Amino acid sequence: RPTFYRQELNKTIWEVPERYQNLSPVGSGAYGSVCAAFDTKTGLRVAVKKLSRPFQSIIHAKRTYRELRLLKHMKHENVIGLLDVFTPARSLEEFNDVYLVTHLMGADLNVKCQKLTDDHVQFLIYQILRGLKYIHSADIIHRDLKPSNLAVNEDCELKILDFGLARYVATRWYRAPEIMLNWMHYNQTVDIWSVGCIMAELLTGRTLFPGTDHIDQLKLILRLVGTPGAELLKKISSESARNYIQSLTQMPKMNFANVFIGANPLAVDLLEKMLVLDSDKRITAAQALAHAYFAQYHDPDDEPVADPYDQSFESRDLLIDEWKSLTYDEVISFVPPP
Ligand SMILES: Cc1ccc(C(=O)NC2CC2)cc1NC(=O)c1ccc(-c2ccccc2Cl)s1
Repeated sequence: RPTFYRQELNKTIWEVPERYQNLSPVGSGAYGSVCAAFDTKTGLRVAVKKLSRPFQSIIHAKRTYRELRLLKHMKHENVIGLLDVFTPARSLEEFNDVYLVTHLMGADLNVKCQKLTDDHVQFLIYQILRGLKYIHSADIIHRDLKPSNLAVNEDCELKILDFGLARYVATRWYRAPEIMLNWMHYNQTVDIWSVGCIMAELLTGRTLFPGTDHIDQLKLILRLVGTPGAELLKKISSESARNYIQSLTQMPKMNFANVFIGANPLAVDLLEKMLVLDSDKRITAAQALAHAYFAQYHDPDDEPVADPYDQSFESRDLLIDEWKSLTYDEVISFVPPP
């Protein structure tokens, strides 16, 4: 067992191995606070997250297990990877805290100075889609993809954070309209809608759909893509969602070439394919990687998929101590990457 040391950060005690030095709070992460740290074993700058009350509720205990299982499985260059997982607990009976360690990277994609050049956008979006192809192949979706959960280093290398966890006092600028309207006729291309929103913002320097509330958000989306057509309306099972759509003014679809003036025509074409209201017609991550916009980056021989991922726990209703014991087993069996 390594030697641990205690300190107070964010009005709570952090107890970590001596290996992690100079803990500095860098704000909140998903379900916990994150500290930047120096890993003395590897010489790498890392992000250490202390999960908040991981086993103090059934929802928390199951999400703790969900997150650790996800992190232990996902092994891809454009997907955040688990460098370490630890607990100061010496036994299952004392197991109450979970800490997770990943690369820090340095910044996220989220005040703005300027637009990004076309090659910079190609590289960033390519990396996002390459990471999404991998995540989606494990039957995992982000569901809350946005600039703040895209971690980038000084060389513009990118890793997706906080996927597989999500399922009106906040802006939902990158959310697919089908998740917002609870249709709930949706698939993995909800993340492709978010990619489209991000790409558009990187190219123009402006938020594509900066809705002031849930109502205004949909209004801005429909102003660009047009109101749902007859083919799409037929596929909506929800009476509540269908009623909402009809109550809105009929908007024509805008030609994106007139919205993204001066942009690479191939970027405009890809945006048209990503920002389709009908999720059955929206481009997939794998299809988007093959689009001519990424000709300089695309390599079909190096866009890997995930190994089969056992997610059967998702259907289970277990007690807090059962989720805790399963999580503990995962912590003790963890093998760090080379
Ligand atoms: C430490 C950690 C643990 C789990 C997950 C995660 O993605 N979990 C779900 C997949 C299952 C992400 C992180 N990293 C982080 O949360 C951060 C890395 C870099 C961060 C950062 C901090 C400050 C400023 C900019 C950045 Cl990118 S935050």
